[PDB]
Amino acid sequence: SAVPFHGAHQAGIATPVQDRLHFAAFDVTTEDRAAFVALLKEWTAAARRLTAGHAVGEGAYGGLPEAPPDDTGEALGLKPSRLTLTIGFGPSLFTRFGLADLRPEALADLPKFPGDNLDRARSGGDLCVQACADDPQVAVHAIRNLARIGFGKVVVRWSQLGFGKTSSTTPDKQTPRNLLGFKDGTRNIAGTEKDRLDRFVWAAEKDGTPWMTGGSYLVARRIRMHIETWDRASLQEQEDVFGRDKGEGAPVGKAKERDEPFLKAMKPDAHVRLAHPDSNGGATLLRRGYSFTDGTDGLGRLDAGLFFLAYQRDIRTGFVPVQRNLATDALNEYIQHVGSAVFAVPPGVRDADDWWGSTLF
Amino acid sequence: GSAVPFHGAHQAGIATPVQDRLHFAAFDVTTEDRAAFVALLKEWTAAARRLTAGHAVGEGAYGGLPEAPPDDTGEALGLKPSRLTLTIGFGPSLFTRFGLADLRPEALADLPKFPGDNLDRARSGGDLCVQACADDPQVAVHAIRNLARIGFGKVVVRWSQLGFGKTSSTTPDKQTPRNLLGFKDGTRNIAGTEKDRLDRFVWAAEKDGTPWMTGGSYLVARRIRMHIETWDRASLQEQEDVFGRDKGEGAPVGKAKERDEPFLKAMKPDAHVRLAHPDSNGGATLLRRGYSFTDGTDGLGRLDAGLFFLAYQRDIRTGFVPVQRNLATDALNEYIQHVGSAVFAVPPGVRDADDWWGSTLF
Ligand code: HEM
Ligand code: HEM
Repeated sequence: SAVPFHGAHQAGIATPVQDRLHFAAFDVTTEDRAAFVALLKEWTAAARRLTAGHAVGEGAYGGLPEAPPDDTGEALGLKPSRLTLTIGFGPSLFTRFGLADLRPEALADLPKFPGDNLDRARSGGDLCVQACADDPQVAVHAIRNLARIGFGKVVVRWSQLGFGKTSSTTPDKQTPRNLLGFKDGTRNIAGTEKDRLDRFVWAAEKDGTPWMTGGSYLVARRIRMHIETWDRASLQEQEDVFGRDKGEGAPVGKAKERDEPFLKAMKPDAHVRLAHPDSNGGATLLRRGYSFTDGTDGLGRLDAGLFFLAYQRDIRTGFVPVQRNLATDALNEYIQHVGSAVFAVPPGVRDADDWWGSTLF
Repeated sequence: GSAVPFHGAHQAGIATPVQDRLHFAAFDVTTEDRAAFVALLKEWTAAARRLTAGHAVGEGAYGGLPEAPPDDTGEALGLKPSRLTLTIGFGPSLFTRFGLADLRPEALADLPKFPGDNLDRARSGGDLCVQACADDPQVAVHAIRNLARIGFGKVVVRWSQLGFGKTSSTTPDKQTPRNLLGFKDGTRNIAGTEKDRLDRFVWAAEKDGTPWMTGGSYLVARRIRMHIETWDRASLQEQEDVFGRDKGEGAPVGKAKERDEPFLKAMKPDAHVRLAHPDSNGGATLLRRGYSFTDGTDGLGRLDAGLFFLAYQRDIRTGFVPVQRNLATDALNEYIQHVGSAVFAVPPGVRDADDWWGSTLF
């Protein structure tokens, strides 16, 4: 029902994947380092309250009638709902407060990729807060109240709601399906694999940026799907695009979902074949994305897709090589990357006296 | 995660307990052939019988001929019914087609202009709607997508709205949810058990004038933006004064418990509850069934929030209209703006496996 907030790492990376997401990117409006550190301490205090299911500050009610309540109160009577709050720092943060020389080399700018159609307004950001929870209202209340506490020092640049499984009805051992109808997450880094997390996910001291030890690097891509076009493709076209069948999710030529793929039996530009670590010099990612459906655009079409989130030890050796190899993905016919951001996710809050970003500031 | 029965005298999705998630879509008709449109309705009813039971539509999501697109798009495979309901409604503009003019109900009244209205015509109106409600948002999206797919060439989606969480209740024995202003929403609604109150206030009767609508209801949808920056800097007392209930318990002002009956004379003259209460409105009573929404930022550094308000009633002219007219002086108006609007006639229920949506009209 709750996920511990303190740790060597921030929660919400290797911890069990919750049903819902509210991702927000913030821009910083203050030039004052001290004022920003002050806000980081205030946010951390609020995150401790929120992730334990408590109201922020002195509560949603019961205070002085002539003061506004410390907490906006729409999460009253709800449970912690496995809420995790994960903060990250964008490269543009490091142009402020004199931090230019503290930017990790692993926090690399993404190249432009063939087919990119990035909306400037829904890309970038000085920092982000990833709020995951099984109840969407818990997640929204967290973002709503952190933005309020930070008003004057940060504004919300863009925000994305997402959903995965609904746990109260779907088995825990069942792979969820993306909105193309295919199981998603079969061959992924699991939070139980401590050795693969150390190798592929967590920043280490010898990687070159000490304040980032125990952190990770996050890539966010908002990927629209062309739903109506996908849905007119033959069942055989859809399965050819991925290299797995739609019903079971088994790699072509095998019968069970978790059978290891034979890549030579897949089409040369199949998505699994091009994404697999064997085709990328061993490059392996922790995917932790969520589906989205925002409504319908001006042409009647479903505004829906995958809010892709990948964690890795170094952007230069994780996301970049794999996405580069997708240049000829048969999937590119049906998707468009329309938003993008990268963030350095600092190490965990170690105890009650620690705070978000203490190793950097 | 069980199924809600699809057949009945009335459509499910109204007196039914309010499910966690909403996906509501409005459709414009693009065919002149009434025979084709009836065929659509029959095919949509068949799909909905599968969908509400947790089955894939048509011949399924896989296993068919490799070279054909599958009948069902597949993303609900292995999910339970999740209490899915599908409720269809007919807009006033529909009756300009297929020779239906003489059949448009009197109780399908167009809404007048209300003060403060800033309505977007792109997210308003619609020849018909489908309200998909479920506890699993993938289940709801899958149902809308597959209905639209089946209707390609005969209908198109005009506008849609997802509600990420409910702000209404038809089950007073369960916890009342809160809206994004932080107040419980749904305390004094109509309960799906109050059969006599639903007959009097919700279900259309034969005597009312339009025989094909007997057993149906009428739907008012209003998309309402909330000024959360303005709200969130108001004092606790201002917020409580605006509604007439306290924030914590949600009790009428002066009383201890959420479900104690309000004493209206103790509320401000412009309090929302005081002005909305049936006693202030000649007995006018509504079934509220709305959902909260957030659609990103506003581009100005703030979250965008609102309430997708849905009211069912026996007659728009004696339900939503008089109550909304009485909210002209509502203190809540300082914090909200109506920006989308639509009315629909919700026909009677699909009686059995041989019946179909709209059969009593067509
Ligand atoms: C709409 C966008 C995408 C969809 C629908 C999608 C879907 C899938 C599916 C169905 C699988 C097979 C099941 C699984 O192992 O999870 C898969 C595998 C994978 N995908 Fe994607 N994908 C998308 C974009 C991306 C992107 C942008 C990347 C990285 C840049 C990526 C990297 C991977 C990786 C590493 C695997 C595991 C391959 C393996 O080791 O077998 N995917 N994806
Ligand atoms: C964002 C817009 C609105 C918000 C936040 C809101 C909120 C509330 C709240 C907090 C209550 C008290 C608890 C309850 O009994 O449900 C309430 C009651 C009520 N509201 Fe609203 N409301 C909104 C719009 C409307 C509109 C547009 C109407 C009708 C046109 C309406 C009609 C009513 C009615 C009939 C009651 C029950 C009063 C009673 O019988 O005691 N509300 N509303």
